[PDB]
Amino acid sequence: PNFAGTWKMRSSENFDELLKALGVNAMCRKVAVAAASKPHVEIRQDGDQFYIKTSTTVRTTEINFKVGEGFEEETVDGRKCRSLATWENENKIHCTQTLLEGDGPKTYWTRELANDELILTFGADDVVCTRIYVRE
Amino acid sequence: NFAGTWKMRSSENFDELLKALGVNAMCRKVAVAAASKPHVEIRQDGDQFYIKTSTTVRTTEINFKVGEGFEEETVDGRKCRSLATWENENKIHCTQTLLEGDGPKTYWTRELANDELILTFGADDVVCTRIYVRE
Ligand SMILES: CC1(C)CCC(C)(C)c2nc(C#Cc3ccc(C(=O)O)cc3)cnc21
Repeated sequence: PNFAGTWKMRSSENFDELLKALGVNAMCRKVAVAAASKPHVEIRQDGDQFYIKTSTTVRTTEINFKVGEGFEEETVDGRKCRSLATWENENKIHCTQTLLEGDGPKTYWTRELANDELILTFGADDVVCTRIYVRE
Repeated sequence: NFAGTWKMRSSENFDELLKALGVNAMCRKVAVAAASKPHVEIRQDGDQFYIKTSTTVRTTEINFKVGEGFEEETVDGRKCRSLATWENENKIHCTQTLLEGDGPKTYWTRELANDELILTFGADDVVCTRIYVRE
């Protein structure tokens, strides 16, 4: 059971389309595609408490949060937001994001276990990027 | 003479410079990595310069004569008019003037020192330094 373990991305869908929906410029988008191709995720779960390490070739980001408690993070394009995760059900976290400064697209992420795969989705207005992870 | 083939030996404050230029975190991470291993070809004939800079998925070919305006982009890709002048016999200073919008004052310099090529970028108070050696 559980979200915890080491994950390798098996597939990604609609990354470029999501970034365009976020108002990321063409040059950054074009380049950013290659670099994000093969991320490794380490997740620690203790009930509603999470530590998530996301490693690329270029960078590691580490965040902690609790399901049920407001916290702070960045959007996929690195803009500051307040976040709130709840369990949609036993195997799925939905996390709403609200920008701290100004206006921009409505963003969210979700994480889901299905068939012992981790399905990460990012939303930006009507667009949805889907990243599918398997245990390594 | 600046002419020849150059590889980067070291880079300092690139991330800090991009932050000064209002580049957000994801694009910063990307830009630094992509710029991590540039290959530079310079041809120099007196005041006339060609600078070819090759990164992962970008080549810029920059032509200018010392004393005449030319078009280029800022390090973060905003439209500018540029002007190169000799600060001294081994240093080009290049003033940049933004065409579209308002933003930080930007410049670059290139300098020969102990047969190394030293590229400097400014964005208001921040300074990025990249050091090239002949490859
Ligand atoms: C607009 C944004 C964020 C996104 C697009 C890319 C192309 C990733 C980008 N690249 C740079 C750079 C550079 C650079 C500096 C110096 C040298 C050198 O001559 O050593 C080469 C490349 C900046 N910003 C971006």
